[PDB]
Amino acid sequence: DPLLRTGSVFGGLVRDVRRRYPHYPSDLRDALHSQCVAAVLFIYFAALSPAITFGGLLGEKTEGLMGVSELIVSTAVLGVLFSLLGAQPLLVVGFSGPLLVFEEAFFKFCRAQDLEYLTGRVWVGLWLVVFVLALVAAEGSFLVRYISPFTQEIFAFLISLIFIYETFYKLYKVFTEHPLLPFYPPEPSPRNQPNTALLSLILMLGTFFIAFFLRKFRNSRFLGGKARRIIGDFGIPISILVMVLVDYSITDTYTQKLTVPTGLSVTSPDKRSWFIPPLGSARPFPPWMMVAAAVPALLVLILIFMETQITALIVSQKARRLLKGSGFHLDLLLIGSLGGLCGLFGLPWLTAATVRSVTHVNALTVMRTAIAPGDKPQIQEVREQRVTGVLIASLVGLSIVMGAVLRRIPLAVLFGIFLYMGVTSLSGIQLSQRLLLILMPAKHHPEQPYVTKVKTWRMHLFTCIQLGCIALLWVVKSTAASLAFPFLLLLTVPLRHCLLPRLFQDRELQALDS
Amino acid sequence: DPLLRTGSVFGGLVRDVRRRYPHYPSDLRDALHSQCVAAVLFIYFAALSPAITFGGLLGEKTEGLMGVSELIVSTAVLGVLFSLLGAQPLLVVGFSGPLLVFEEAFFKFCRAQDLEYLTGRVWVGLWLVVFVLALVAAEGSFLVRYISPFTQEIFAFLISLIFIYETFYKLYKVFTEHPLLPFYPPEPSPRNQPNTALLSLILMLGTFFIAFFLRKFRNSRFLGGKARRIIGDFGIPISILVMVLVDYSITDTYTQKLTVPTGLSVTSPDKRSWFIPPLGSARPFPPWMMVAAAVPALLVLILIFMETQITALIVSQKARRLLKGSGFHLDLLLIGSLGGLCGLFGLPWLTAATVRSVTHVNALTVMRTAIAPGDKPQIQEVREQRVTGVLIASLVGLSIVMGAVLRRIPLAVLFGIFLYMGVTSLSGIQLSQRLLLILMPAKHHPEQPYVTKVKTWRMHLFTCIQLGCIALLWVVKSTAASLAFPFLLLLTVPLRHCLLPRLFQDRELQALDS
Repeated sequence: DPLLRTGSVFGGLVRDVRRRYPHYPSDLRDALHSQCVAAVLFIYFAALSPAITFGGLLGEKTEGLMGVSELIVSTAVLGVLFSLLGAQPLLVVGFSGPLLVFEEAFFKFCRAQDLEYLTGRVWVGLWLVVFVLALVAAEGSFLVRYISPFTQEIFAFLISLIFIYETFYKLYKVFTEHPLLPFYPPEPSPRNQPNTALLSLILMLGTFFIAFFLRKFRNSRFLGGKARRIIGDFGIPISILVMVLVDYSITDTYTQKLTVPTGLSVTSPDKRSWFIPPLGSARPFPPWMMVAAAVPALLVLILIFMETQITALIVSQKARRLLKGSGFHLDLLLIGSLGGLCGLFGLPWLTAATVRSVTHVNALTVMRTAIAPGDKPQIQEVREQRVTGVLIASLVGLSIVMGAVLRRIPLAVLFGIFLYMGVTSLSGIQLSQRLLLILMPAKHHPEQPYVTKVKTWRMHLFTCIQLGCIALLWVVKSTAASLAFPFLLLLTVPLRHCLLPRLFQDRELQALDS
Repeated sequence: DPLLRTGSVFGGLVRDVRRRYPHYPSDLRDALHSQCVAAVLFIYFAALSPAITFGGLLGEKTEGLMGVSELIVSTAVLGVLFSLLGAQPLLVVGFSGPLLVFEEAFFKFCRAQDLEYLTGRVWVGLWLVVFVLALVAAEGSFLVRYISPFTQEIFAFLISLIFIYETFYKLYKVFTEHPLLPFYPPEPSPRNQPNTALLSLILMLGTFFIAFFLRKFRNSRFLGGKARRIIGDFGIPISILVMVLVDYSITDTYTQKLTVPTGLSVTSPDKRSWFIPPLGSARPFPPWMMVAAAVPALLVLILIFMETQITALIVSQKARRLLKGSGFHLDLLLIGSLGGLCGLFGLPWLTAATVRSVTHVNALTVMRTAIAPGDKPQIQEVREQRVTGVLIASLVGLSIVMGAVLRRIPLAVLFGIFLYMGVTSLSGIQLSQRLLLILMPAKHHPEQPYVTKVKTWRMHLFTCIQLGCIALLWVVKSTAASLAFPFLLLLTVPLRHCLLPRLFQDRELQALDS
């Protein structure tokens, strides 16, 4: 019962510490295996590229005040600290879309009022630190017990759908940069090149299909058990290596490659330094802004709390076989304090990444070798350790000095990898199966508890409601009112507790929503 | 059984006629279904393109004496006649590689000795007619009873392997014609074009994968039974239509398309006419060649007999549920007489086509709708009729006036179709399963009669022997001694009946070989 209220100050935190910290030698010792290396290699590429993409976007939005080097430094430091001191070291911290929305809105507001951007960020971070400390000291992390699987499925489905859409849009942009023309006259990024878009499509699809086939090969009957396990563990590194070698063989055509800034330097050395004075560098900071920086701190707190807590709820479900424990108090305090303190040095804030954390958990899941003939395998265990997170964060930080190796890797391979992650993440969602049940004939539905106890037309209404919520949230995100997306999602918690009982019966809701 | 020796002249022929001809109204009536249209559409493209390819090759080899129009006329006429009067109307007649080898060798010999090519062909055809009549009159089509599944499996495996290899070589030649260059300076088929090779690869792979996925969709669990069964039948027409539309959408890039000669005319109107005088046109034909034309007639007879009889043996196996009967005497007489008479008009000879006939049988197989959960579907029936063969032959003959529609179809779609046919044809061979059993561990082998009654190391020696025979036949075929290919295959019939019993026992041979 980690969500019970004790009535003492900092009670949940000491309970989490006493529950988790004794397992520390076990956490260090469980990492001696071959699956950990494959997980590290997969998640390193899964985590590095969004840093580069969002760093480029942030540098475009904030006129070079924050770029790629700042985001890389923040990701590395926060990831290392969270993995070392966290109660759930299987979570991956990183940047996200709502954070970018908040940063661009705050930059516009600061430029409108003739204020320094980084000083406002400093005071916002300090207010956020105060708010997180006050919330944790009041054991306020028990409200998570009101977050039903309704909102969890909605959140996971929306996030994975957006991930897949963005990957496809990135692929499409190549075809507009490099169109297929009749004549290519002979001649600062290259533009209007021949054989560039089609090769990119081929590389992306090849990587995706090789990874998917190698994943299917694990449950087959060919070869020995050990060879099957080893090949199944290393499917994605093998796909990446094969497609990179294939692309390297063709040396006549232009393809875009990974570019990482060289050296540990601030993006604009003339405009700013690594430390931001809290009282002002060029002008004195007005006290009224220092007082009034609380509202953006409240928005950031709501965003971070929602994302981190929903990710921790999804990751630690009972069907996923998590044993060492879960922390709903220590993780929030760690993330809030580190994010608030990051404002002093002009680094962006971070939160727990959902798809990356789910993929990290999946890459360490060990299934039963004694697969029943013609039956889906069941989860045997999950490897719990702290080495993988520290290694991934260290590699992300160290990528600055390894630009030479990273320069040989095309982006279409990573597009295929991201497609694989997005497609795989949607298979652990019950809404996915309840959506597949729409196509099957009414006599073909399986024996799940939501099938026997509910009529079909009363099971499809729940799915329609969830899909309507997902569509409305996507529409809200796409328009100019995206800054209110974290709030609207939290509005689906009253709906399941005040309105759904008025339509459904308690017995139906017990089986459908569980 | 139809393979017994009655002891009377023409006994087998009258037995075949009396067994098969009473079913004629049922043969005409069984064609009223939707599956027949899909089979016609698939096999029409499967049969038309080899006519064009071999017509081009023959026109190259024979210096324009025989080309594409002659091959099309021969295919149409012989197919219509065989389908109308045959005892096994599920066989498809057409040109093949050994026939091309024979024509090239005979042209070289006629050129060396200063003889007319077409008059020699005329006398060869007459001798072939005489030989076939003499062979059928002595009920000599009973030796087929000595052809064990050893030879049948070897033949089928070799033919399908060669088919797949030729498709891949065609794609490679497409790439070599249009290399990937850095600069494409603007300047008789087009050469050195941009975006042509990669688009061809994409079209081929897309067609193959769409067809394969739609074939898998048949045994699925979604939608109604009627929709599933309609979509499963029309998978290949749907693939072709989708990829043709996709290729038509892109109007910037060059792709090669189907080219069919216009009009019913001889390839070289100056050199020859439609009728070849048997006594000589420009010079008198020496009588010594008229006598000595028997040896090439013997070679052609051996080739046609071997190919047709092995194809009929493979098609009419007991596992395929053939009910209306089989023809081993009428088919040989029909093919031999028509081929021999074709020499008078300067048209090439024909034989039964193995992959095309197997594909034609597969396209008309109906499985049980009551598929057991997690079980292989069972063959319910095969639709026997004569309408499909007549329609396919008529369409092949009529493709001369339909060049406008045919000119909008790229060749990469057909490459994907041929890959699908070749891959599908190798799944009905027991050697394929016995070759897959090498990879599996010895404890996962199935309960087939060749697994329980034979030791594991004793059933791999049989597979190694068969594979060695296949490799030796391929090597012999590729070299300059290819004219001896039909003989060497017939040398595998003594091997099973004279040397194999000296190593294996009666029980092992009975279990391994049917």
